[PDB]
Amino acid sequence: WSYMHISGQDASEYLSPGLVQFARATETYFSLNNKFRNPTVAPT
Amino acid sequence: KEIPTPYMWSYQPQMGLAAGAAQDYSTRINYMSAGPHMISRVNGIRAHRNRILLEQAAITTTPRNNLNPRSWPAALVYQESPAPTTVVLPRDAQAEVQMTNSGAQLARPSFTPRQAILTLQTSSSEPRSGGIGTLQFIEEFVPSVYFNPFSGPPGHYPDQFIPNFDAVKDS
Amino acid sequence: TAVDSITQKKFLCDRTLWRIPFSSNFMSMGALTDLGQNLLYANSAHALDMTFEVDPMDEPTLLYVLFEVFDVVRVHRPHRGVIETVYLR
Amino acid sequence: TFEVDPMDEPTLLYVLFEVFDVVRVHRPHRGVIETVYLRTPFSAGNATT
Amino acid sequence: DGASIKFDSICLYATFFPMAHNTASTLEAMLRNDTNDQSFNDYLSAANML
Repeated sequence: WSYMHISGQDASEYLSPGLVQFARATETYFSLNNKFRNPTVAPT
Repeated sequence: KEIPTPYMWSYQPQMGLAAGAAQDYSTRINYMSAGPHMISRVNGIRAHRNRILLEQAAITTTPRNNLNPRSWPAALVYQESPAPTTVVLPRDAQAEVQMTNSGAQLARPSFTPRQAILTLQTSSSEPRSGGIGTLQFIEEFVPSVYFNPFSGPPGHYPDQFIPNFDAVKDS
Repeated sequence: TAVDSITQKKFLCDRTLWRIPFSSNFMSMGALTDLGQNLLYANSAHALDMTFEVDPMDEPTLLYVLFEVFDVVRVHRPHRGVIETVYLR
Repeated sequence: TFEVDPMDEPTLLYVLFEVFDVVRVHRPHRGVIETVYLRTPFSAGNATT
Repeated sequence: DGASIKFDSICLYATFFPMAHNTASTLEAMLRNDTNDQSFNDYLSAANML
């Protein structure tokens, strides 16, 4: 029931794996992890 | 008729009975339609959630009959634990009459051993009545949706839905 | 010099904000806490009638109260010209 | 509004609202007191102290 | 005007029930119940304002 990366998982899993490689293939030129949301969760 | 919010029951604790259902807004997403490529998503993600809250409503509780009853018996709402633990006494009931008044003052028992115990039940004397006691509120009235607002004027509408409402009379 | 009195002990906080988590233990481990948006704490409706009992107010002051809600935006660009709008409270 | 008789000296209008005070003494151990006090037209937070 | 109250010999007192342990230990364990407990109210069932 939660779509906008709030109960979804870490960036690398749900997202398109086309440029997930390029997230850390492009080293210091594009060191980007604030560009996309990183949702972290806790047990219930 | 097409886009309503899932209704959420408002609560009063010591009474036990919920006041009435209301719509959600302080987390409700933007309805400024993003475009033809996301309008089906904002109406689609919500649509499966409408069936999430619909399916569990029949599972968590038996379907609605009396929508808000104060005079409430216990069946799904749980009556507290019925188990007693009974222990013996260091001194006996009948092995004490021989001594103190006669001369010998008293201050398993290492005088004359006996085994006698009686167990009685711990349960609530008669069954649970009135509103919800401790914590059974979510299991009694799960947030449920009326997807066609007031469709049917004079016969019946969402009745016990109003917080300014009692079971005896409308208004 | 034989002069006797008691200490006047207190504290002076200024440049900080008072933060409270929402978990069972109450600890800010990530964005979602143990009782923050659990299952009961997501579906049911509730109220807030909480007091703000305070110290000397020599001048009229606005007690600025924040609430830790959620405002996450996904900037969609599937098209060469249009930003798709999604804003949540 | 308390439009009352004008008096000579400063007086405290000490109003009492009839609000029930119940303390249930749950004693599931011999010599252990675990209690909660609550009122009905009164929430245990918002008050003058 | 020159006068004061001080304190010298302080004591607590407790007049228990001289019961037979047979009935004393049984019903203290029956008051040890989760449901059978104690509740005390007041004639002044009232809040206060200042």
